[PDB]
Amino acid sequence: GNRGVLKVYLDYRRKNFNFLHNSTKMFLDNLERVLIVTGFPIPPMMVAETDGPPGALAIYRAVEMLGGKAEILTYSEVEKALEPFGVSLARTPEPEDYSLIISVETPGRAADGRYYSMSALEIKRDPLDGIFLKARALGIPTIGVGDGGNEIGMGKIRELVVGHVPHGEKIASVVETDELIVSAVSNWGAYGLVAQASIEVGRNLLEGWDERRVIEAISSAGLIDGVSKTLAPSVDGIRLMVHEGIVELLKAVVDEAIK
Ligand SMILES: [Zn+2]
Ligand SMILES: [Zn+2]
Ligand SMILES: [Zn+2]
Ligand SMILES: [Zn+2]
Ligand SMILES: [Zn+2]
Ligand SMILES: [Zn+2]
Ligand SMILES: [Zn+2]
Ligand SMILES: [Zn+2]
Repeated sequence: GNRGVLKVYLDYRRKNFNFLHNSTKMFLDNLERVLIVTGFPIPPMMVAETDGPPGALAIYRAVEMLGGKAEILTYSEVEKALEPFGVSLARTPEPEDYSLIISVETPGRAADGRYYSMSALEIKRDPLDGIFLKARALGIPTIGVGDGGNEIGMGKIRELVVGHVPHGEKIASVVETDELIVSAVSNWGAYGLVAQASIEVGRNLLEGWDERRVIEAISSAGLIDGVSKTLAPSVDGIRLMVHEGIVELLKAVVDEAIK
């Protein structure tokens, strides 16, 4: 129940009614070698959180089911966490190397060049948005998912963030992405991408996704809850039940269309 981002969605979707469909389409048309990027350090521990990795993983799993290849660029602690899922890690990634670069909950620099958390605490850690500024310049397909306004891709709608989101002027990221997905919780944004791509392809790419398994797993591995900054199996302060609810609802929707 976060009011600012809810208002940014109404504004955004209102003028870009088809962002999810356009996003899903760019995705489906550039599967050859997809670089997926996640990991949001949380001040002051600067430890990544549970929002982002789950979604990146679902996209990765989906990219492979479709026949493409995916690698993940993220932080150390997330690699450990995502380790049980046998995910290919990116090694000295170069934009030129991919056909598409996605971002699920990743700090995007602000207008002042620095990085900030929803609480405007500066993030001090090596950035991961650079490759996006480069991807953009080269014209490589780029997609970004966020739920607050300080994530890579949110630069596409800074006016909206600055207007409805607390600390906006300072927090808002200037990094833009070709397509942008905004959702209450980024993971859910990635799941939407997968559900939309499922309807488009006629296969439910989300069938089998175990929300609970993944949250608990990565929470044990060390990834924290962004709001409680604790080690609870939750993402952005919402507990597993609601999250499973949304994933099960997305699955239902995918089927309804496919079948
Ligand atoms: Zn407005
Ligand atoms: Zn280059
Ligand atoms: Zn505040
Ligand atoms: Zn966020
Ligand atoms: Zn989040
Ligand atoms: Zn279509
Ligand atoms: Zn968060
Ligand atoms: Zn259920």
